Amino acid sequence: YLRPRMQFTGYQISGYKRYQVTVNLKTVDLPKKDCTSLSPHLSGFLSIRGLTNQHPEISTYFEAYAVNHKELGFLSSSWKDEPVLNEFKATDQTDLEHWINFPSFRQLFLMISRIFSQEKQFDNYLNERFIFMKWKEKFLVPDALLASYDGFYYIVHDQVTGNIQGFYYHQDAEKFQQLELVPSLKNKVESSDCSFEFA
Amino acid sequence: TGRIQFAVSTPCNTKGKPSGYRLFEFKNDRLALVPSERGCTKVDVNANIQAFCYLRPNGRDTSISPTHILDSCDYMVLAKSNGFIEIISNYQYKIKNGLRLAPSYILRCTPEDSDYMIAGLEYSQGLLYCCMCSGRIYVFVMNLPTDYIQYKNMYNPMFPDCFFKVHTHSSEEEKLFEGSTRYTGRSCSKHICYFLLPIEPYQGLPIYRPSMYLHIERGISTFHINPLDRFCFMTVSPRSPLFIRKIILPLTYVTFLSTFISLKNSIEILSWDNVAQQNGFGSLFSWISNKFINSTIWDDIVKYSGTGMLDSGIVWKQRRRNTFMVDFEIVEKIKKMDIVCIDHFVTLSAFRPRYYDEPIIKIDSLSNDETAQFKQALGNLCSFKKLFMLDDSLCFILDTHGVLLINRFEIKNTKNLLRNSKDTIRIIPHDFGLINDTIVIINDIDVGTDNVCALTFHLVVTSMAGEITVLKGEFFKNCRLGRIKLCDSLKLNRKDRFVDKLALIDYD
Amino acid sequence: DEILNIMSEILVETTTDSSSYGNDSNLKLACLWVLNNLLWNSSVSHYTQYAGDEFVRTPAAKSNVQVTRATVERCRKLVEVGLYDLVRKNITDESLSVREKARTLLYHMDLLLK
Repeated sequence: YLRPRMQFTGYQISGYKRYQVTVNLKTVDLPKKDCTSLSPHLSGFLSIRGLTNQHPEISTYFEAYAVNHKELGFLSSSWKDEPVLNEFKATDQTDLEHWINFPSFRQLFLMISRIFSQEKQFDNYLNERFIFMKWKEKFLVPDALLASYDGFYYIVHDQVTGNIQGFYYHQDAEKFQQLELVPSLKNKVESSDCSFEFA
Repeated sequence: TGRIQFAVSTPCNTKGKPSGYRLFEFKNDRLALVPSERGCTKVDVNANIQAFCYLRPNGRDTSISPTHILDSCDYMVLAKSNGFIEIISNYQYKIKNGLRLAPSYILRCTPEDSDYMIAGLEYSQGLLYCCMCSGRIYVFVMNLPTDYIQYKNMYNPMFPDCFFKVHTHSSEEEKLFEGSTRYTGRSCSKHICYFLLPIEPYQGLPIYRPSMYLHIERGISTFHINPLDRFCFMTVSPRSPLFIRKIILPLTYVTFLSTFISLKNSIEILSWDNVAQQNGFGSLFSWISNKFINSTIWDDIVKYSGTGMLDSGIVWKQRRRNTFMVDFEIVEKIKKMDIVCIDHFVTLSAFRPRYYDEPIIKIDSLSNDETAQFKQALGNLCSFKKLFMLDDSLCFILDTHGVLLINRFEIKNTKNLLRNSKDTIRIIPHDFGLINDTIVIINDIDVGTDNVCALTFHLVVTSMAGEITVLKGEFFKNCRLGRIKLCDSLKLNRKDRFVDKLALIDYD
Repeated sequence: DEILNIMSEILVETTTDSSSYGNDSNLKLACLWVLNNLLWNSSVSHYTQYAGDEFVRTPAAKSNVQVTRATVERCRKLVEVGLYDLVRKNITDESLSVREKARTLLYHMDLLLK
């Protein structure tokens, strides 16, 4: 469900109002056993449109990093001090709250220093049903030159049913805004595959 | 099985487009769009249907056509997003005969600040509550008989007594309130909006003001009226406890209302200022002061022209991991009430508010050859969406990946569900896909010894994909799984229209 | 017949039999996608699920019997060739994507056979 051309649809509860959220993936590049590179793991277009009100559509280009328990841990303290990775970091306490909200996180840790020490012995993250990651909107998609996306998303993705839940965090904003995405069903059960490769 | 009549709210997205509702029919085994001419397409511009409420007599049947002292008509009230409420009488007759569905009465939430969100619009015992998610509640007093009730999104072929619907502690204010505000009788100028006060100057229809206004400093998401006490209500917000609160009625407002009702019965009065000028007073308030207390409450009443500012008081509050409570409902256990709540990250809870503050029943982390299928079905649950109560014990929860029947009394082992009985938890796996609403209609119920039930039912589900789907399902006896099938579906091929919540009108 | 033999030789590869192709999951996913495309269409969906104008019916809700028996005959031919046991062996495969895709395909074939 994290193929390059894959569409997700859902809502978002901001304040008390509801918005319709669409996500179109572009490039998916998920690493393996060794990863000391800062190339983004996921990339796509996220568009938010009004559902209760007549709010116009705002669509953005976003990039995303997965959580493998070797280099990019659950808490934003094992993440290296880089200018590209410094926008995904808030606080270890805030990270612990926003991750303990999910039940799969708890079922992972029942099977601050204690959770990292327990995290050090986890298995391969691609063989586990649930994938935890962080999403960050980079810029505007139709014309970049022509900023209300200063926060980031805590995202959990379930591979078997392929659905996305998450929270949106920003310091000077409301807290705990939900996402709750689902794959977009097509109008033809037979599917054909296109491909591309960066040279 | 029988035809099903309902109405589905369709809001738009682009500006300068109407947002309204459509009437749908499920007949034989087909869905159909009923051709009906609704109101003029200028009222629905930039204002969508936010809430429905259907008022009809409980025991007696509805009227056939528009000289009876006892009222028997049928009412639909619609709550918009700009603070306007529309009351339409004789809904089913106009639907069947293809008449015009024009509003008959107009209600306004006058102490305000086109982006108002309705947290709730409910009716109980002659009181209409309309509450806004900013946390502000408006109460209207209606002139209706006692046997009128609100028609919910649920049909049950047997009618249990687990809800306090079919009928000492009241103070003096409540006694004078229920004495002065009684159903007079259907006559000229004796309509449903009799105890209301109009705005002194939607075509030429008079617009009315609320009777009571409240503002609490929390902000609410779900709201319910206590079926035991008329002036008691209970609210839930995300990441906040359940609150049960009570209306505090001063004697000044009750005396003012009783004297105003006597004055109106002594004498269509569209402007009381004209009557006061004809009576040589200049204002209705000078007239009622002559015909007649707290100074501040009277100043608040005369400042807002009839609407009384009231203050609420918390009588119950429930007692880190946050809570994202989606729904709840009040059930009599057969003050003997229980509160049953479903929480988004698959959690079920049950409270007894008189004895304890903590939940008396809590099932948490529900997702954490037949037994293999049961385990697989439980592992696929993601987020609870809808809750219904079949009986005082049965809970009918609708997730996005299935349907659950849970008997909350026969559960005896938390965190290990295999050691319980066969029929205490039953699951139907089906990918619903981010629902918005649903209409449960129980076609065939069969209860049996040791209180074990088997049923066949229908489901009306709207989704974020823009689909209206009617499904048929069945829960067996002494079987841990179930069976579902799709009867019909319709797809909305618009990029701006949505398929929002829907209200059941009728089922044969 | 040669393409089915190629598919059977791709799917039989495992951790200890990674000699002919190398136990690559992309080839297994492509073969499972071919097997999925051979057995999925609108008439089968309507048979196995069910019992402008602003509101249109879905293609799965709207001749279907001939297409259904043709698909069932295709499923019987696939069973007789011997790809069903390979699909089970891919239920018992290491990677998660092949596991879930083979589980969905096996459930669909089981429901078509009866």
